[PDB]
Amino acid sequence: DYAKKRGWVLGPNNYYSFASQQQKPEDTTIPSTELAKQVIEYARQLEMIV
Amino acid sequence: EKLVSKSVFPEQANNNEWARYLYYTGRIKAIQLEYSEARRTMTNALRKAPQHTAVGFKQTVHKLLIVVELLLGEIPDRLQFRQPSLKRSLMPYFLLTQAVRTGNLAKFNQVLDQFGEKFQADGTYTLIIRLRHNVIKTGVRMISLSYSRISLADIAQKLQLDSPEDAEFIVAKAIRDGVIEASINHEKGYVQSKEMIDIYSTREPQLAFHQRISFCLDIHNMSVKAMRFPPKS
Amino acid sequence: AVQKVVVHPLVLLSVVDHFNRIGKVGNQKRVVGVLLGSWQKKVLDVSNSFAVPFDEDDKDDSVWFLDHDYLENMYGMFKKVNARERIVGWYHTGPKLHKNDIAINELMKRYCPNSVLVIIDVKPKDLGLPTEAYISVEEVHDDGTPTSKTFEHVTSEIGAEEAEEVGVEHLLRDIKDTTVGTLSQRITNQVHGLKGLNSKLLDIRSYLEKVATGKLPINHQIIYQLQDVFNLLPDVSLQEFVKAFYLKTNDQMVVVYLASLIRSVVALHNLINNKIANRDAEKKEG
Amino acid sequence: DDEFEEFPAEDWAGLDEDEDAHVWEDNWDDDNVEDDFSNQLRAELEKH
Amino acid sequence: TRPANHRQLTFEEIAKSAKITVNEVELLVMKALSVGLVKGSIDEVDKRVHMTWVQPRVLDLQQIKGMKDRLEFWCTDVKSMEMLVEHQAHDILT
Repeated sequence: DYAKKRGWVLGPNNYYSFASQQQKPEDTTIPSTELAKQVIEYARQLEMIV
Repeated sequence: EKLVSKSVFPEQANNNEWARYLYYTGRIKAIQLEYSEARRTMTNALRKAPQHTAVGFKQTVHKLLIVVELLLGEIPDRLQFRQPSLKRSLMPYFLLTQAVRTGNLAKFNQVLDQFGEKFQADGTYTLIIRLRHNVIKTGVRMISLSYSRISLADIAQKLQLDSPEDAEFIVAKAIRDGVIEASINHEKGYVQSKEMIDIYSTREPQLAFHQRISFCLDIHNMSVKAMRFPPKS
Repeated sequence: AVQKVVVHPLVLLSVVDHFNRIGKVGNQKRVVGVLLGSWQKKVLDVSNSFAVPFDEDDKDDSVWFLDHDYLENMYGMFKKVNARERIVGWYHTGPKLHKNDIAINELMKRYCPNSVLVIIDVKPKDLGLPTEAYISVEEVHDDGTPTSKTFEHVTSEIGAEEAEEVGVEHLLRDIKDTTVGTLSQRITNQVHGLKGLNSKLLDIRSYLEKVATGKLPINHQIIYQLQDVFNLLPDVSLQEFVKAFYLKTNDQMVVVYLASLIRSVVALHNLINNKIANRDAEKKEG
Repeated sequence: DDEFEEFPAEDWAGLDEDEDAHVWEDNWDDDNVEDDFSNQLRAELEKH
Repeated sequence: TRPANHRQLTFEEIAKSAKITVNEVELLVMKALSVGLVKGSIDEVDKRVHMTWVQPRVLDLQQIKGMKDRLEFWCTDVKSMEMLVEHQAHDILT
């Protein structure tokens, strides 16, 4: 019953997977918009009159 | 805790008021269970205190830092203990660490008992007690750092424990806490440490350098703002 | 083959003056003349120009007059004034290529076989160079069979001698923003380049629309070229490429971080010096 | 300065004289009690 | 036919769509590259093959529309990010 309550696959007898992989995040997409804004802000602060 | 969590520290104070706020927040966390943030805030404070004066303040932060790190399974560096301004003010903690490394409950009890009233006076006793039942943690972190995979029976032999189930459980709880990075696998009966990942290839370096660059530009804007040309005063 | 063609500001301004004078005369939509210059081993050098009376029938693109006798007389007089310059080609101020162009070029081709045509628009609604250069070549097809003469575009730019540079920079006191620093390398590009790319892509899209809607026929060399274009476009989801991009961005960041540290230290030093100077001035004043 | 007179320093009641006062580098490992490394090698050889 | 992203065939698929045994497939692609039909390489270890480009081929009035739609996507992207640059960079470049 307790195994049922939790998210356990309930494999072979006394054999349940916990999915410790955590999906193993490997995908990467090069977030650019943020990087472009960051760089333009460097340039802004660099050239404004302070 | 409620008060601090609700009010906001103004970002323009002295060095000294920042040091005091940081010490109190560090102490309040260490009294609760968030050890790592307490360690971080404390080191920030110690790095923000006046250089020459505040011998008592440095003493306070250093003793609390020692206790918290010990509570974290790391080993604080021996450089400080021989500094003149904190040499004789930490001998209790010197013996304490000598005990925590080569864990000997006999020696831990001897040092706690003898230098007991002093610990209580400092305002830490509770934490050093929290240590006394965590003396194993140092050993398990050492075993992980040293070995990339070890059989559980070997751990039991190395930690002077009872049947290897106790060590099994302690290791599992540890990895749960986050002090160690590994994966247990009993069907062969060995705990396996996780490989080393390449930090540079990720985007961490970009983020860190961006933060630091922002700080530097802000320093410059402030610095050129502070100028006053009063020759027409 | 010409690797490059360099026009001089005087030529551009002279063509603009020509178009203004004729339009003031009116009843025209294009102008035609010559171009004088020399060669520097495949790096042309256009340096001067003069007019040549010309007229055309807008309705039918097979009627036109171009007083070549005027061209020969003016070549005589100019060659009397400056020997080092010989005819190089011909220019016209119509917006875009006309149908007569091959006819005129074959007429012009007598004076200079290696004749390059330079179109100088005088009303730029765009963000880009004001000139386009074209060289007439025979084109043999795999299926298009008959061999005609088509214009092949050749790289062009603007160049000036010290005297012209001085004069132009003097006249350019109507707007001026140098800021050679980051401001220029971010207005002259990034924005400018993106705007130009967008305009070009929009022209390609208009033509594609026209073909698809039947208003035109299909051209196979264009379709093959567009297929190659779409095949060139890189993919940015390859772990190898992401890894390389992050590595290089990181190096660039460490350098900018060092630069900012340097600058902060210098500005702080300046503040300290100003403070010390103020304190000394007060103490001396007190 | 803002001397933290609020916080107290350590009492100088005992203030025992320095035992050795050595200042070379301290280092953590020096506390450990080894067994005369040569002795460990000799015992190894005896046991093989 | 394979979409641009994948475009990574397998020997077995060659052998099944050309009616040739796997052993003799390699010579086919080797020759195809040699003549000038497709550029790429071969992975004998993994029995795969990467085709970086295929000879241009005439397209009917349907694939023309697909190519036009891809161009629309391209133009929209370009304008979006031109706007991002200009707006975020307004103050300096007025």
